Amino acid sequence: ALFDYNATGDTEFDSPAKQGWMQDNTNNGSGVLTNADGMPAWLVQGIGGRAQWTYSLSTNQHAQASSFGWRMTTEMKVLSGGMITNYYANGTQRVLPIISLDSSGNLVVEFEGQTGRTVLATGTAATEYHKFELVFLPGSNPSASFYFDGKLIRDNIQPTASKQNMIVWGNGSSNTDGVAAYRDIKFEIQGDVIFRGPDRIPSIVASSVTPGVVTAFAEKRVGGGDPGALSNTNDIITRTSRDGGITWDTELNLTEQINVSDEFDFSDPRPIYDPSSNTVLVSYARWPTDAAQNGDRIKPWMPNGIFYSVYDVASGNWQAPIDVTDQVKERSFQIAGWGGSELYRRNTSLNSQQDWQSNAKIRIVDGAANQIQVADGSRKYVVTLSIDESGGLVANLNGVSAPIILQSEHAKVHSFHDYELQYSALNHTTTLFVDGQQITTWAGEVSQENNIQFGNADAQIDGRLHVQKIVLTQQGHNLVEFDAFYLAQQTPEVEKDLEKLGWTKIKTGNTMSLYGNASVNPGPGHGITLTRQQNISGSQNGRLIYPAIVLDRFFLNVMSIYSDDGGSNWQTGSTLPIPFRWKSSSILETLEPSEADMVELQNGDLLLTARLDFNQIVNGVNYSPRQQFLSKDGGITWSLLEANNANVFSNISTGTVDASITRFEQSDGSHFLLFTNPQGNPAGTNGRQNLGLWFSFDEGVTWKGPIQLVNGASAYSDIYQLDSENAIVIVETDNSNMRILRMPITLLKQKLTLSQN
Ligand SMILES: [Ca+2]
Ligand SMILES: [Ca+2]
Repeated sequence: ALFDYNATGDTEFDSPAKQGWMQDNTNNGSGVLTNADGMPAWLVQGIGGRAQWTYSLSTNQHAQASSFGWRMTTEMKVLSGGMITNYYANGTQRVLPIISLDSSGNLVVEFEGQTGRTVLATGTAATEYHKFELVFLPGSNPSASFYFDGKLIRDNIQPTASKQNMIVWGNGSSNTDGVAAYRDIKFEIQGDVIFRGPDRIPSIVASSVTPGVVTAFAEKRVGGGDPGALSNTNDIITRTSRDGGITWDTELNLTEQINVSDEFDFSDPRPIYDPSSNTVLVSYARWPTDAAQNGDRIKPWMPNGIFYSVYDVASGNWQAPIDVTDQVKERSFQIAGWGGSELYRRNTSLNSQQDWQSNAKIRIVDGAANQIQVADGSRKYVVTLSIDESGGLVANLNGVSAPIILQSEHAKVHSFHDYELQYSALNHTTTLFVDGQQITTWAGEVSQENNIQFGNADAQIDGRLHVQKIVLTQQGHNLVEFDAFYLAQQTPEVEKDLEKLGWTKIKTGNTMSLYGNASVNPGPGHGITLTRQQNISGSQNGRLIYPAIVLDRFFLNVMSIYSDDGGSNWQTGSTLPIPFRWKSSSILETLEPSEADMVELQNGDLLLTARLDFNQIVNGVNYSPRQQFLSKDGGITWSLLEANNANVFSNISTGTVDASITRFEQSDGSHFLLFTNPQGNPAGTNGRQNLGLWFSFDEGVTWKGPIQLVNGASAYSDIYQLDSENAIVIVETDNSNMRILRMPITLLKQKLTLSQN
């Protein structure tokens, strides 16, 4: 909440007594509107009496002040004298900087109960107007810092005693003369609640093109609780604030339109701000009101999906939501030949002296020895697909010795591709066609196998493959035809068990195979738009991107869902590489990266923070409750940042929670990242208390100590640069209520950059 005064120029209303303040003078002590050379302001005249303006707050207001903090900002001109007292006080302590001119005319500072005197300016600057800032950070061991003109003067100001309770400005001594023109005075009590519990899961972003427009989101949870409860209906909500986050328009439910009968639950509003059209693009997930992610009760045949809504910042209108599940929710039969070998065979009766046609739509997620095999009694044709240590798709054909680069662009390296095999009886050979691309021709080994076969061969070679369709035709008739895409999405009634459908499952060691994708969830915070992709291979500038959560069936992981199209068309990248281990038969041990956030780094690389959801230790190697991953290709594939997990943040909370990360861009040119997360009430604990904020000046290699932002409940949070000096912050606190913080990153940064001895 704000409390200020300012020189409007007009008569009647430029009086602090108009702008809500109180008069508190003693004889001769006067005030008056001055406008020196067009400089409108309130002149305080503490000649032979005190002239000072007060303002009185409520108990709850001071509590809020103690919980989330405050900041005081004064733009004034000290004309003469001393005991210029601009400060705040609550019934038990105050912070009192005394602004005055020394016998030598220089403007100087001194703090109550604090040894030392500091010259602010000298010469004729000493009577110039200046910016004066008092900044208070809540803590068990609190403090405040004082800034003069964006520089930091004193820090660690220990609060002293009083029983005075109010905000005050002017000359506070009756016996000490002081004269000053105040062009502006601002008092801000931090966290105004914008969204109330049990609504949860906020995110936020700001316009850079229309300075001041901020857009916040959360989940309207009617009944409270995570999506999937028969006892709730969750929707998405927003609030915009055209003034930096001071006031906010009415709460808008973007979803009720979409969910007529409240048959669905929506979740995870992940918006992205797009500078070219100057729009917010929010993406969020839908689930049926009775099943979702939790307990993995969500099935590929329920209404899980992803939808977006576009907000026109220029005219403040919203466009009805658009569904894009199709483009981003894969439907396929999936085979994970990790620590196992899994194969599906269909015995066929192909007349090998006559022609035949083979078609399979396959996608290689990772590894090798995933393969397709046609055998017509006499001979065998085998295409072994595998991914390079360079991240390229390669093909080993049978009998052949030389592998064939199949794809270089990482994006194509992990996308679907129609592999065709054309058999010519005539000259007794076949040819390979990857999406119209005639590759090679060859005559595989001789056998007595009359087969159509696919899967992962070696039990000692890990690979994973996803099938969508398989067909085999001879002389104008389809012998075999399997469409995973179609069945995946079918209700249990529709028979999809390969075995029962005709195939022979052949598997050694442990594997896992499933139909389609159970659900996609965009994620908690905000998304970005990439701008440093020019020297990155195959990525582009203007890419809209965000790390979504995929639930295959049982295990959760994260992938990118992006748009090089500006947003009309969407893509999907590979999943995070996780270390796996079978503790026993049918007992798998891996991580499950969930709530995730990314920042585009200076060189173009992508930096991701992900929360580790069910089990964080694999092979005795502990993974904190959080891990970082890096992508050097625009978010197509990632690589784990070994030993870049929770521990990277001193004093972070050992609990598992959602955090946030962003880029902060200084007008002067410099930049860095801002990172939010709770700390726990005592030294790095498992508790959602005292949200902190780390920075990183070296591009996420390291981070610098958590500066505390809150004293109390701190949960999910999201941060985004408001303007050149500010970062607005949105968190969950008491009873999950979501509060707003307007941080001055430019000033706070300084509490970390100085070296003293
Ligand atoms: Ca529900
Ligand atoms: Ca987040």
